Amino acid sequence: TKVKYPDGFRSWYHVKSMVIQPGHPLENPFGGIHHVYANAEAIQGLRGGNYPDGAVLVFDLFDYQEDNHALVEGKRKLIGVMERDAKRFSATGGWGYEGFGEGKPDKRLVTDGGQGCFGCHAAQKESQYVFSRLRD
Amino acid sequence: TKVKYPDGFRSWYHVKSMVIQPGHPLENPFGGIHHVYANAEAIQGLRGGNYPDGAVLVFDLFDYQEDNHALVEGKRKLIGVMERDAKRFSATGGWGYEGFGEGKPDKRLVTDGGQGCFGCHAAQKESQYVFSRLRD
Ligand code: HEC
Ligand code: HEC
Ligand SMILES: [Zn+2]
Repeated sequence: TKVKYPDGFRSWYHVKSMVIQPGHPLENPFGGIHHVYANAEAIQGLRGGNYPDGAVLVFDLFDYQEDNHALVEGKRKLIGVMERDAKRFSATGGWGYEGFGEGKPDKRLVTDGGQGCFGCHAAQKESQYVFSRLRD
Repeated sequence: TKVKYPDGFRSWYHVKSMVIQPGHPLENPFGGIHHVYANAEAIQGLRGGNYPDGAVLVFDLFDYQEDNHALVEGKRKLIGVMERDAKRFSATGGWGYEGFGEGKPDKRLVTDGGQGCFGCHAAQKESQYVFSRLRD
């Protein structure tokens, strides 16, 4: 019933990035610069296949410092993790949702079995609960 | 003596990102959101190891759009490419410098043998002419 810490995700495919600045609706808790990573199984779904069990997507969130009109990556704030298991995570549409504070495996952030995460990602049911799109 | 287009670089290790906004000294021509990628040979050099011939670093530069206190990736502006060959690129410190407009292999940008690129990167001689640092 727990999402596994995605060891080695920094070596995975970089899907996209985005900056969430103060005033954004997602500033608490997702403000900063984030990078989306996908393991090989998640790439199958992002390409237009079905997401296989074992697909993992990671939302890697950094603080940033605005320094002379550059936004410079600071410390890692958290990672968000979506782990595909149609049976084990059936209550949240077949994705397990977890956060890790500072990307550390012992700093679990989700306290409601991922119902809040799922509530927002449910808007993307037609794209299998995933917002990010593959770009070249 | 030409730098090879770095085919498949989007599958490589994501080193770091930064956002360069108007007012920054580098806004022309490096304004936007950029992502740095490294092949396996360049990871050896970045890790504190030495850079083998065949190491490639890519500077992947996107225009960005402001969207309600988010900065969202737009069109690719260009890629910058550094290819390691201590002997073939000896005139520019053992790295070959090339730019590809919109990341297209047909739009090579560098006209002066990479002397302009090298003039800026030469400040980083002590880190083998590479600015980027590995992070977690
Ligand atoms: C809306 C109010 C959100 C809530 C609550 C959560 N997430 Fe989210 N997530 C959201 C958006 C708009 C995006 C896309 C960002 C982009 O760069 O386009 C995301 C993305 C993710 C990802 C990457 C995969 C994807 O769907 O694009 C993951 C792994 C992710 N989110 C996990 C996650 C977890 C674990 C949450 C509860 C702690 C969570 N999200 C809440 C919007 C929203
Ligand atoms: C100073 C005025 C620069 C000139 C001219 C060029 N580059 Fe550059 N480059 C610069 C900085 C400050 C950085 C680091 C950015 C960051 O996020 O930290 C870079 C980075 C690169 C990279 C990535 C590898 C590295 O050294 O970090 C590449 C592949 C790169 N630059 C290529 C490149 C080429 C091909 C240029 C001439 C067309 C060039 N750069 C000019 C600063 C400057
Ligand atoms: Zn506003």
